Amino acid sequence: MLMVVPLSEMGPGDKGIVVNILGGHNARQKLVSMGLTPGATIQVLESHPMGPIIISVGGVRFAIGKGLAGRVMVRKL
Amino acid sequence: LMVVPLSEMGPGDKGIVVNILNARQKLVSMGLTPGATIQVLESHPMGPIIISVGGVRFAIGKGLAGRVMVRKL
Amino acid sequence: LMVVPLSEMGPGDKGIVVNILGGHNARQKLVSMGLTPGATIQVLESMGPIIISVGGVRFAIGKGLAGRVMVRKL
Amino acid sequence: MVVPLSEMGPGDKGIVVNILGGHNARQKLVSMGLTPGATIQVLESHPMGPIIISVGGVRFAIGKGLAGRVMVRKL
Amino acid sequence: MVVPLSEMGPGDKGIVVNILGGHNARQKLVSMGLTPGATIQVLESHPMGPIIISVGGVRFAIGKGLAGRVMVRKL
Amino acid sequence: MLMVVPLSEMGPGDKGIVVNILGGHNARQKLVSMGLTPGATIQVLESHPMGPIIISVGGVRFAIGKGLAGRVMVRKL
Amino acid sequence: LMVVPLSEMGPGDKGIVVNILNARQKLVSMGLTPGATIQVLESHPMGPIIISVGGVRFAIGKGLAGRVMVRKL
Amino acid sequence: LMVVPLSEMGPGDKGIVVNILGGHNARQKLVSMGLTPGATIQVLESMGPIIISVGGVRFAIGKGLAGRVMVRKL
Repeated sequence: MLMVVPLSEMGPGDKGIVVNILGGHNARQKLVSMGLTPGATIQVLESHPMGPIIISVGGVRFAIGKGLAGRVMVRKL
Repeated sequence: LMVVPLSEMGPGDKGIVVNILNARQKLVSMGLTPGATIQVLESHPMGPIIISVGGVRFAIGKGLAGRVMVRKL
Repeated sequence: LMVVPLSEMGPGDKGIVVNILGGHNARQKLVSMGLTPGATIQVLESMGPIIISVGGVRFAIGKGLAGRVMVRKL
Repeated sequence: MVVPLSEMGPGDKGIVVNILGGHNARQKLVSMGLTPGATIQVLESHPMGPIIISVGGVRFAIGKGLAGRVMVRKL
Repeated sequence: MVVPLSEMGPGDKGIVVNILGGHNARQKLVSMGLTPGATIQVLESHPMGPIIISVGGVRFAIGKGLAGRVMVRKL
Repeated sequence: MLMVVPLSEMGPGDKGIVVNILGGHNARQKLVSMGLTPGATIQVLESHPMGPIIISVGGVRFAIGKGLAGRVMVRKL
Repeated sequence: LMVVPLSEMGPGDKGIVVNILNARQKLVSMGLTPGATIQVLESHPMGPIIISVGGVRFAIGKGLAGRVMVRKL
Repeated sequence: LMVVPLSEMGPGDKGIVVNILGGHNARQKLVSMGLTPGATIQVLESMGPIIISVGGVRFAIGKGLAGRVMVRKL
């Protein structure tokens, strides 16, 4: 079982590779500015019920909302 | 209620500023301080985000907006 | 436990903005210092203006304009 | 007669007597000549800003928030 | 077949494999999607720059110097 | 004897108040951006033959060339 | 020869970059690194300063230029 | 004690740019990495590009383009 899950479902300590961004144009532009494009590696640093999620991409930290994070499909490493 | 960065909110969305993650004065002077009520009027994905705080309209860059954590109503 | 105008608050007093008096021009002037309903404000000092801190940022405000800010003291 | 620069109107003149804020604020303000002892005249000011000022004969636009960091003795 | 992004021509595609520089450089570059594993296509590039690139379908203009910090495996 | 001298002639440790900027328009605009306008206080922090001079104005440090510094007339404190 | 900040040099002036007093990459990529020869073509008091380094023309902001120490020839 | 193209320099080598070969386009390409006559350059490492440091800033340069930079080794 390969684990392919939305970034919104990943928890502190998880790492993975982005495989797909859901939602075309506006979504891609909102996400690419946090380095979230296919092939980038993400580590989840912190998360709560209610968001936000704190991630690290290429050594840079970002906060992302659970909603937008649902559009990022990640294969866990 | 979800907490999201201001840059991710849509037009029409309202929220309460929770916290800011140097541009501090700049942010405070657009009303963006913990407890304030904001409404997003326009987001470009893109940027700037156009918001209203306390009935006053401001345009904020997407980079800066990404550091404002907002409790979405 | 009172709501008072910011103009009446003393050094060290902390409170929550609950009401801005006096129209769009007043609101436009005050939001430059973070003063909108819900914001937390501390008076640091009061012949001169009041020195306040909002969101960790220090500003000077005249007693005239500060009289338009209703604040619930904490 | 000490006022925040942000509340000075068109035509008002004064001397800067105090700057609030850290190094960051002082650096921004000194780029517009705003340091203790400098003379400032407000040229145009509306609710929303920017304020148009003149310092040492040079014109600058200052935002209303940043102007709220500057205390001036009115002349 | 590893090249600096700054030397890639119009039409060249590749995968970012390394970013040079400190936190500052990484932050600027991640704002344009440039992180290890990302796919980049150069759209226009002249001596002087900026280079026009596309990452994840989004277009960006990158300066020639900053592009010299990005190593890409050409495809 | 009141000491009124160009900033170019002042040495590390000197403090004074700017009294006059020589040269009208272009000079004033170049200098006001370092806080050098009449009434500002300057401290000289470092100087050499050949420049530059390092000053502090309102707690902010600037380097100025000896040539431009010749246009700043200062009353020593 | 005098050492002056680049922002203070006039059109026609040439110099050698001595040293820089974060924008480091930005500066290096306009050729502004110790030992380079620069010519000032235009200064606005004002800004930007227009320079030539190694035969290539750049415009640099007055703030940034004020941190480049140049040995004036 | 030689002048060599940057393309021939090894890890740790330091030198002074003395000549750029190949016209305005070459010069325009190289100045983006600080490479103009007089600049000091260090080679950090050489299937891939050369990694250099100029003015404390790290860049990658292809051996093709690096062949146009004449450098007096220190």
